[PDB]
This record gives sequence, C-alpha cells and structure tokens, in this order.
Amino acid sequence: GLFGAIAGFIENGWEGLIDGWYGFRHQNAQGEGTAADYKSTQSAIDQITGKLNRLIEKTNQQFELIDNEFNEVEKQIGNVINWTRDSITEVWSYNAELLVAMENQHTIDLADSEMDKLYERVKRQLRENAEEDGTGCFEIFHKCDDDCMASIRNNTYDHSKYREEAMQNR
Amino acid sequence: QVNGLSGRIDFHWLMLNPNDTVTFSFNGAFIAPDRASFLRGKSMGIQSGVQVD
Ligand SMILES: *[C@@H]1O[C@H](CO)[C@@H](O)[C@H](O)[C@H]1NC(C)=O
Repeated sequence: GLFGAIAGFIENGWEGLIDGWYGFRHQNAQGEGTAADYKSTQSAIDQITGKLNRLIEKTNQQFELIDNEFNEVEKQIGNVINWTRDSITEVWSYNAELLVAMENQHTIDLADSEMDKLYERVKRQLRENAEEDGTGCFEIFHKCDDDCMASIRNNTYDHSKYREEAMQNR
Repeated sequence: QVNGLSGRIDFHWLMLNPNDTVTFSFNGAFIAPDRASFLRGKSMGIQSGVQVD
C-alpha cells in the first residue's frame, strides 16, 4: 500500500488472530503469548463503517415512466428517449466503477495507515529500551516478563525504570 | 375489419383550466362526452405481469 506496513516490511498477517484486526505477539522467557490491540481495530472499523453509512442509503427522488412496454411510443421521440437513457446509464456506470475503485484504494491505504500508527506508537513507548527489527518486531534488551508486556499493551510502560539495563546491554 | 367492424372511433382530450369554459360546435360525427373527469391526488403507475402482494 501507500504506507508499506501491510504487505510491506511486515511479511504477512496472522490467521490465528481472531480477536481484533491488529495485535501484538511476544516471545519471552515465560513462553509465547499473543493478543489484539483494540484502539486501532476500533479506529479502522469505525472509519470503514463510516464509508458504508455514506454509501448504503437511497435517494428520495422519484422517477416516472416516459415510455411504454406494451405499446411502443412514436419512433422519433422513442429513439431520443432511448438515447438519453443510454447516455445516463453510461454515466452512472462510470461513476459507480470509479467510486468503488477509489473507495477500495483508500480503504486499503487506510488500514495500512493504522498499522503504521500502532507500530510508530510502540516505537515511541520503548524510547531507548529496544531496537528496530526490520520485520515489525521490537528487540527488547531488558528482561520483560508477561506483566511488563501487558504494561506495553496498556501503554502503562515506564521506560525510565527499565532504562539502565537495556542501555548497558546495548 | 377489427372485431368484425370497419368503423373507427378515435378519442381526443384537453385539460380545461379551473374557472374556464370549453365550447363544442359540431355538424355531426361527434362522440359527445357526458362526464368530465378530475384528478384525486398523487399516485404511481407501473406496467407488470406479476401478482400483487
Ligand atoms: C371565470 O372568471 C371570469 C373573471 O374572473 C368570469 O368572468 C367567468 O364567469 C368565470 N367563469 C366561471 C365558470 O365562473
């Protein structure tokens, strides 16, 4: 996409993840554990449903009948009518195809965007206590357990407490 | 012959404005009206070959 997070440096997604859209997956001394992040999920979801709300609704404008199916109208005015209706039908087909194509492009780039926003959030929680993997992982240096991880995923993580160790272990 | 008849009777119509006067003069061959019609309000009109529901 435009942000190179989804189908970018993050190699792929996690079919095992069914809790939300984006999440964390950690492997520390106390074994592997993975769970989803709610704020980003609800952001992207509320935006996509915003698009649907703007689309899924109908006009109140009412159109009458100008021709006849059983008893064909006069030939000239009928050819003018069919010419007008064909031109309009053509226009609405173009408008529809363009609309859907651009709403899809924007949707994809928006989910990509929310991913980059979560990664760049954590990257700023772990100021100097971690190093950039390159595949969307964060190589911590201090001994972060299954409770310090849950302090990351709540943003309650204090980097000054665990700064000494991770700094020295550079 | 159309329904076994060769005659024809063809119909014409005009909308008379409120507080207006229509006036016929005729020499014959005239299918005269007995009842003017008025519109009741608003409606839709469709053409179909399926049942109501
Ligand atoms: C229509 O209005 C005119 C003048 O306002 C009047 O002379 C005439 O009699 C009216 N017609 C009827 C049918 O009342």
